Amino acid sequence: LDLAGPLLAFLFRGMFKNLLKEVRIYAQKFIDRGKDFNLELAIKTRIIS
Amino acid sequence: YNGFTGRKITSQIFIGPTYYQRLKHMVDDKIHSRARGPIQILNRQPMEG
Amino acid sequence: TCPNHPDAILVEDYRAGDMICPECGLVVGDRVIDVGSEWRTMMNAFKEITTMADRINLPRNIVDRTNNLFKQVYEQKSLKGRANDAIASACLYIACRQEGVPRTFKEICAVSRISKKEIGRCFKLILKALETSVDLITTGDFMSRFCSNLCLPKQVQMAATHIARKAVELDLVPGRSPISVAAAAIYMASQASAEKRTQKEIGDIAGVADVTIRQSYRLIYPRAPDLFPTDFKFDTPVDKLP
Amino acid sequence: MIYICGECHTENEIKSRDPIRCRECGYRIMYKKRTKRLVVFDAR
Amino acid sequence: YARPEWMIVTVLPVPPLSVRPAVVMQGSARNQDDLTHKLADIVKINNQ
Amino acid sequence: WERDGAPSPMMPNEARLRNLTYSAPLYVDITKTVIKEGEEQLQTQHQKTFIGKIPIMLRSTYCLLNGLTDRDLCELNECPLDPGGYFIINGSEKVLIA
Amino acid sequence: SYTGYNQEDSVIMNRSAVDRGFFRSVFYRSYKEQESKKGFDQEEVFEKP
Amino acid sequence: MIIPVRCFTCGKIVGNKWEAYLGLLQAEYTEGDALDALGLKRYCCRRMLLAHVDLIEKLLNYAP
Ligand SMILES: [Zn+2]
Ligand SMILES: [Zn+2]
Ligand SMILES: [Zn+2]
Repeated sequence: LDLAGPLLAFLFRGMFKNLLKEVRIYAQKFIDRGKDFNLELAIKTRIIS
Repeated sequence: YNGFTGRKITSQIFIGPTYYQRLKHMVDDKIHSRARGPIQILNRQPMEG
Repeated sequence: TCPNHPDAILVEDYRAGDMICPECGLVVGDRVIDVGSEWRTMMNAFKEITTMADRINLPRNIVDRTNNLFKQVYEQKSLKGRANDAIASACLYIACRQEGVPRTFKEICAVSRISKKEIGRCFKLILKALETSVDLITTGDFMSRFCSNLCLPKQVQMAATHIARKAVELDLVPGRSPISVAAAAIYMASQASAEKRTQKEIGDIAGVADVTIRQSYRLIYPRAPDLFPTDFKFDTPVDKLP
Repeated sequence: MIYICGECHTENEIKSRDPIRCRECGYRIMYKKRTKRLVVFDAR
Repeated sequence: YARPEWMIVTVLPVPPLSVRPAVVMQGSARNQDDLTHKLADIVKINNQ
Repeated sequence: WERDGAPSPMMPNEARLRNLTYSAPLYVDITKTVIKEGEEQLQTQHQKTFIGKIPIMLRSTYCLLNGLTDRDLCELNECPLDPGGYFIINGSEKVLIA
Repeated sequence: SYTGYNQEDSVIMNRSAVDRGFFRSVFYRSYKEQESKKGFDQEEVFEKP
Repeated sequence: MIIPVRCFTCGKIVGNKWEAYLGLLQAEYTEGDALDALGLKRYCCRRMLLAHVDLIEKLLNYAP
């Protein structure tokens, strides 16, 4: 039986992978541009929320 | 005893306290009539108004 | 359009959705009113705006106003050369200022990926293009957020708000940014109250350099007591302060 | 136009234009006051 | 009743306004039906 | 977060009344290390980086109505007999079916 | 089987008991309406027309 | 929520017996003994107090 926890844990990893993918994409743009990136700006908070 | 006439009923009636429930289904929530109502503009057919 | 009554205000009827002569009863139009429907009975910027709002935990109505402002400024295109992120930050600042919970340029820079200079430039450009204006910020607007980020009680918050309002009324801080005055009031209220805060924490929270805090504090330093609320309890006397 | 605060139950007259909020509480949930008009109930 | 040439669409009919009406949403902002949008695209390319 | 941006604890009844989502902010400690092939390493840590909000199941360890006595719940306009175990999502009480 | 009005899973209720509050209930319907300022041209507000 | 004024079945007054009924129970009376002390002979009226749930008490735990 998948209760609220395991069901929620199923969503979180998909949504956390998107978060980690998103910061990778955001950072790659700035790193290629030659300028360091701001971590706070790289994170898209709406992905998990 | 018969309420209308007061005469004893020949059969003796099983009577006692039983727990009854009123269900959400009321007739007022269900009764509805339609008579030359607000048809749709596109289909020219009946619709709720 | 009653044939008998030229120029008659037909009455809409919801029974069948028809307009009837107001004084004939004749039904003009069988069921044309459509009662049910009538009576109730460019991308990558909205996402970025939402991310900025989430980083501040600001409410969705401000986000909708920011999106509306962004759509507008994208319609005029009076600032096409500016980066989309800068325009989004300027729109967010404008919306926050308009709804009555203004933030500081440093509180949008800390969220956006641009510096305060571009945020201000785009703010001015948008205000010029949109032909709209925003009410001037007051020192009491930044009081609640500054004192909520800090662990100061509500009593200290009210004390600081009253100190700052009276100081600005008394012209003890002429021409100084309201944020510095708010920081100085918060500092004096915290030092006088049980819960004490140093200049560093207040500067970080309000984004004001400690030197500016000292400069704005020395102007109101001699007038500390009369700015405090009359009914104010404290453990460290207001009669002695650093 | 009296609104009762949901937190402190303060009656405060609020205009249509001005924002809805408790004058002293700061609470953001407001309840309208009961109508002064008289409504008849049959005790049936 | 039918000819092979008639199968080719040389002239495209336009459905009446009754077939495709102008819906009203968010006030007076007339919401054109999907057919109108395709019709708008058809006429634009046809003129071009 | 109010319009002015002032945070405040969200009671489950207020979420129900104002059609809010009963969500808790989520933060993560992020350590960033950068190497520039110059035999120097800079390691900067961003403590408590906001990453989202988790909807909270009522009367759970992370709910505000956790450990509150029945009298305390009544003060918050909460039914003590209410079992919790659901989420308030836009004011709607949502139950996760197993 | 009193008068035939309880046949086929029907019930005869006491009117006097109903008059006294027997199975009386309240029905609460809650209506929510929000005013949205989306769109510069249109701005809906609460006021009696 | 609150004790009915009348017994549903016969219309006997029951609304002035809930407080006495609770008092009698506090006096170690059995539920049947308390009902007999209160004059509730017909089981329809005994049903009224034996099966009553006084929710008005907990409803008053919420501040107006
Ligand atoms: Zn006429
Ligand atoms: Zn209040
Ligand atoms: Zn009885």
